Amino acid sequence: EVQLVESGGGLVQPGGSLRLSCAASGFNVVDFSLHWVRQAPGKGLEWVAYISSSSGSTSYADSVKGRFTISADTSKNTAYLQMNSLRAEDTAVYYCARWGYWPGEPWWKAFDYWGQGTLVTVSSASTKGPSVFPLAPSSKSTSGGTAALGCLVKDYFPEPVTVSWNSGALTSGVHTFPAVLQSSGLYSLSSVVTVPSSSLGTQTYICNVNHKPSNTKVDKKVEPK
Amino acid sequence: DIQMTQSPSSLSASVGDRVTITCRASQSVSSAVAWYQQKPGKAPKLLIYSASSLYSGVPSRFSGSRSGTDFTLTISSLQPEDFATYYCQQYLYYSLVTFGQGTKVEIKRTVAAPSVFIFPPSDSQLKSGTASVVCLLNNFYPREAKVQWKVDNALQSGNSQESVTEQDSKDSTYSLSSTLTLSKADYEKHKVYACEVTHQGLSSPVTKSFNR
Amino acid sequence: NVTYITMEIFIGLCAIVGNVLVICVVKLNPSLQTTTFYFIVSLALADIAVGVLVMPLAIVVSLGITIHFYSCLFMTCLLLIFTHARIMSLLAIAVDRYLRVKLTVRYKRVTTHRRIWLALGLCWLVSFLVGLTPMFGWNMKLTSEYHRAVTFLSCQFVSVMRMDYMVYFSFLTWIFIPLVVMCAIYLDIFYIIRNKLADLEDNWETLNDNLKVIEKADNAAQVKDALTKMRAAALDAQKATMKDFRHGFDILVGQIDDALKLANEGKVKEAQAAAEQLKTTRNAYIQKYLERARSTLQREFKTAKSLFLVLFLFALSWLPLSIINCIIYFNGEVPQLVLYMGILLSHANSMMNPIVYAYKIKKFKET
Amino acid sequence: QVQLQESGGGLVQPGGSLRLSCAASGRTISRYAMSWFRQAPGKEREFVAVARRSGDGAFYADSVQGRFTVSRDDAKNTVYLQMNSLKPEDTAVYYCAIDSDTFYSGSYDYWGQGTQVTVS
Ligand SMILES: *S(=O)(=O)c1ccc(C(=O)NCCCn2c(=O)n(CCC)c(=O)c3c2nc2cc(OC)ccn23)cc1
Repeated sequence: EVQLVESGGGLVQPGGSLRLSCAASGFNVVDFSLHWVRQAPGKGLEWVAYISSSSGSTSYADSVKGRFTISADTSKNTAYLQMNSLRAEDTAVYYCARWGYWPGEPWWKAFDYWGQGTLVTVSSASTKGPSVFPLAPSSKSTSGGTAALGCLVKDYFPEPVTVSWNSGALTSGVHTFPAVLQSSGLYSLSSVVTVPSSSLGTQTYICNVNHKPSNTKVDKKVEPK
Repeated sequence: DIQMTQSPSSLSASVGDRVTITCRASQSVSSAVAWYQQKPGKAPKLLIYSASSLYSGVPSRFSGSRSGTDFTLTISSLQPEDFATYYCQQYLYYSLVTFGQGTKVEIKRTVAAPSVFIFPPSDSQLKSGTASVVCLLNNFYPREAKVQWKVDNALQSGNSQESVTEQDSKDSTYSLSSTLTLSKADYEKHKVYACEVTHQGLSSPVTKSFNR
Repeated sequence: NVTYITMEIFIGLCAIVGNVLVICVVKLNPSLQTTTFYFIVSLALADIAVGVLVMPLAIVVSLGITIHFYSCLFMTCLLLIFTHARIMSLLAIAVDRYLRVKLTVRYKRVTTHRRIWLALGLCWLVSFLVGLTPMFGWNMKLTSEYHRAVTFLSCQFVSVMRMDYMVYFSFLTWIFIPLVVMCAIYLDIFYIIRNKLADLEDNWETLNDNLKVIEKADNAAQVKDALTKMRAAALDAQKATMKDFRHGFDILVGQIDDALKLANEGKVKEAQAAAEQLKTTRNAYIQKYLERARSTLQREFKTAKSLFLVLFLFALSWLPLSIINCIIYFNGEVPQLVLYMGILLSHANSMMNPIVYAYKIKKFKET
Repeated sequence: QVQLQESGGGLVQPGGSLRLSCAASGRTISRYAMSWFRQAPGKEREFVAVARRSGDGAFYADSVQGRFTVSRDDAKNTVYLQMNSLKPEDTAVYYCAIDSDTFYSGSYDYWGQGTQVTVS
């Protein structure tokens, strides 16, 4: 089966360096030109680089010109994207895609097979444990209808975090919001749940938040105020 | 250098609808225009190449057309698996690859007004040194809603971050969370904090507020 | 009375001799043996038939020789089957031409020789059914009470032919709608060809202008977009189709890609030197294939304009008579002299066909 | 400065079909969205339907979905509302509102005087 596998994408400092390895399996890199396309989180696709290992021809986008160097190994069947002087807007998911040579239908099928992508995170902040605060229901809120409550996970730098309510037993009405990147370089995540107001004072609500990079397990109980 | 201005950036449709996405090229790129489908969290998949030719394995409901510098992707009988983001790429040369801005295709349904909730900062956060007020917009459709943070009838803009969930599997609706982050010295200076929410399904804006 | 007789003897003789000459010219000349010229033979045969039966009918009606009602109906309906055969054959020519311009390769393989005989049989079948419809109980015996028992009367057009049929069924459904469709088809052909003559000129002009932009250039920024306009032009001009035509464009696009690689490296002089190798491919291939394609479309445009003059002279011949017949059904009066010219002009179309072939097609006057 | 011209209304039978139109004065609604609202007696103002700019889409409420149809001939600067399948609980005054921004956030500050639509 023809496939592309990316590797080498991880967490780097601004001004740092990174190397991504696009391992081709079902084809040969001298028969197909290999390209790098990145997708910023919340944004569209952007073409980055280009290697033609049959002819040695390289080209780069003007945002990555002079700072990104591309190469390919015919024996290892792998194309390398070496990153130098990374900055904040280079944080993206980098996809490796192949494209055939002129002439014929291999050229007209542009980026027919893509790699699964690898995530490059360029950010100056360091690994921080999450700070958890409860979003308390108001006592003078809507009575007789749905009452909303949540937990605000406010300051954590590595993005993957799992928030569960009552250890996964409560999953009706739970809205875990996407993490937004603050000006401090840390992520904030709100996780809310809407419950009936009659069950507000009879059922406890535990925000079980787990941050596996920092090995943090916080059991926050949310009370009415 | 070659711009691909994709005309629809938000497109709402249901199952069985006929949709049309228009991509305009800045100059002539001949037939070299491709169309891609990207589900969230996954790699893009080629659907149309050469602006008319269907890629192998793609269902026959996808189709392409070219009218000069205008390129059109059409789905005649839309399915639940067709709800993704759609990009147009011109591929006139290896180094001249530019993608479109992307057309999100979301599920159409009936307009629901948001259920606005406002959350005061807890005492556990207030001893930490910062105060963040969170407004929740629950179960609203469509996506376009505006949250204004009026603090003592003053529009506190430039310091509120909004996060919108993806469209829900059960009732096909959105949720929004607007967080107004302040220092404790700035938080104690004012008394009345309000969250004014305007939506297309609301006649008057809902102003959920609290006092210290 | 004798004016009409000798004018229709003239029309008849010219039409018969001319169209059998046209049949001979088509048969002898092996190059005029396509499907379009087969429908031209169909039109010629119908034209011969029109002449063969205008010759008796004119004097017979003029002398008022009493023939049977059904016999006069047979004569008039026969004249209508040949007339509508002419219209249907012209529609066949128009459809053939439209398919030829629209489908450059598909039309040829799809339309087999047996399929063209099937189409011709369907054509004359439709003509037979349409023209003989008055004989199938749509005559004067249908509704008119006085005209339902008449037998062995003087053969006149008012006495035997339902003018109601002529205005509504004959003209509107079968004369008017096919001429509207045919005129739309011909205008569509005149639009498609002039678009194909423009873009082939536009793809050639950008392949000539950007060759001269490169030869006066200083930096690779104004060279890189110059080949981008060529590469869009050479890809567009490749889709204008045996395999040698598209093989020369693969060299031309590949030589553009050989000089885009040099222009991306900042080499402004190696890209211009590699762009001078485009002119070797341009003179060896693009001179030969574009001028063959330009002359083929110009021959196709001139053939369509020649066939359009057949439609225009058909529309100049039977639309006047139709307007005269319109007044008749609407209970208006038509002068005798006005009417007589109308019938002559309707039969003048029989004589106009061969002469148009001689003046437009150059293979007819030589044979 | 903008007055919403209100047309249509009157008594209609159950199962009827009434056609409502709202015209703007002074400015053109081609680049905006037009929203329809109802006022039930004893209840608050309720969202009926919104017609987005060009062919973006027409969004309807839950109670009127599949029954109503909002459309706009923006050259004539008037939004139409094809009201079909009338129930006796739809005895409400119908208004119009101009969405004052491009991004469809729902800024309704140019309101209409209302058309009384009553059903037996
Ligand atoms: S005259 O008395 O010198 C005189 C009378 C009749 C004729 C003559 O040739 N009559 C035969 C019929 C001619 N005719 C047509 O051929 N067509 C075309 C049919 C496809 C018509 O449409 C005719 C027609 N005669 C008439 C008459 C009238 O109204 C009176 C309408 C249409 N129409 C020659 C000399």
